[PDB]
This record gives sequence, C-alpha cells and structure tokens, in this order.
Amino acid sequence: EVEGNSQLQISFSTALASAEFRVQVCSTQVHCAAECHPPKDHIVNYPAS
Amino acid sequence: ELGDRKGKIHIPFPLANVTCRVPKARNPTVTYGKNQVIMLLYPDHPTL
Repeated sequence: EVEGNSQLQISFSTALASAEFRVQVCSTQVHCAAECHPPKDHIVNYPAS
Repeated sequence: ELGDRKGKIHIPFPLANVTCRVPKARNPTVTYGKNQVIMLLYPDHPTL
C-alpha cells in the first residue's frame, strides 16, 4: 500500500555477493545496491530458485 | 469297475485378500555435516 511521501520495507533472496538489482514498484523502476555476506551454514534443509 | 466317473463338492475356508497392520522401524540418530549425512541404525529385526 502507497500514499504519498513515505517508505516501504521488503524482504529479498539472492545468491550473489555483489547484487545490483532493479525493483519494479507499481509501474516505475528503482536501482538497489547491495553487498550481501555468506551464511553460517553450507548445507540447507529447504530448496530455492 | 469304474473309469473316470467322479463327483464334486464345494469346500469351506477360501483365500481372500485382506488388510494387515504392521509396524515401522524406529528413527535413527541423524547428524548433519558438510554435504554429508550420518545415520546410526539400530535394527530390532532385518530392516532394508
């Protein structure tokens, strides 16, 4: 939900360490800069994309 | 004084498919590692 001059918090999943991705909110796009770090576990108990 | 002269009678207790309640092997002691799984199997009877 949007109104006017505000902000929004979103949860995202990625595999890359250096992630430069575009998020399409409604009909307009925004560039996101992220420097993701490795997790504590090497083997996981659920599948992913 | 007889060739193949014979009679026939219906017999009790026929074979019929039913359902049987069995059991299940007990879960083993599972420990995870780097791309490997360790299982401590304790079978009471021959388990596959």
